[PDB]
Amino acid sequence: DFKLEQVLTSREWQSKMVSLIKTNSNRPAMGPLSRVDVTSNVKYLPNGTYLRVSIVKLFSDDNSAESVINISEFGEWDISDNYLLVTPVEFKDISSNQSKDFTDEQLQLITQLFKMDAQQSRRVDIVNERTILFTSLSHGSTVLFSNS
Amino acid sequence: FKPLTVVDGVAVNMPNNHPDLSNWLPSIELCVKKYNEKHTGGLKPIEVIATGGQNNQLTLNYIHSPEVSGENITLRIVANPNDAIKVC
Repeated sequence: DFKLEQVLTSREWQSKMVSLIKTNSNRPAMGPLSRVDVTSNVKYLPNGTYLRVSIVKLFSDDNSAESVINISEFGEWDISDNYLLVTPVEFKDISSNQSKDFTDEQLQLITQLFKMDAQQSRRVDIVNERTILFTSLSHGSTVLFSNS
Repeated sequence: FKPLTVVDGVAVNMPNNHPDLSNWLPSIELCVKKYNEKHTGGLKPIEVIATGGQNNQLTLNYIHSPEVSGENITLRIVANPNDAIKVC
């Protein structure tokens, strides 16, 4: 049954996600946000622990990242059938802001919202020998890939 | 997975037992075609996997062949379906 465990543990896993937000007119406590790029790297250890680092870039009008958040994570993980059950233990955020578009409170909110998605359990679907898909109960998903 | 649609000869799939994504389709068709313009031949996706819908949020996961699966990416649209067409 640990087939899924052999896949997650055999490799380090990486992803990119771009979120494009034209419902920006429905939340000013996120500010002038138009786009979010997230790059992530994760290893699931056979310990039952994982570690994750994510670079979040926030965009307003500039094709320049107005703000970059580095989120580092550690926690427990477990499997039940197709479901990967995570349990974060520490979330570290370090921010950099080279812009007046985004306030401290907006970056803090966006950090809390990425913390809310990182905490969730997810169905694991094997897409190919290098690729897996993670799906949340809220039907949001992410595709992860592995180099070697 | 189960089929939703096909666009430029790329299969757009969705999970088994997934909700009705048909209310998104024009936006999916457009966001796949606008992606293919940057991703020809070996860069062209072998499939796209859609998820989401619930709570005004669509997710498209682009799957490239396993030789070059380092190009795999998730595009998430945070727009109501009427806005979503303008986002791509």
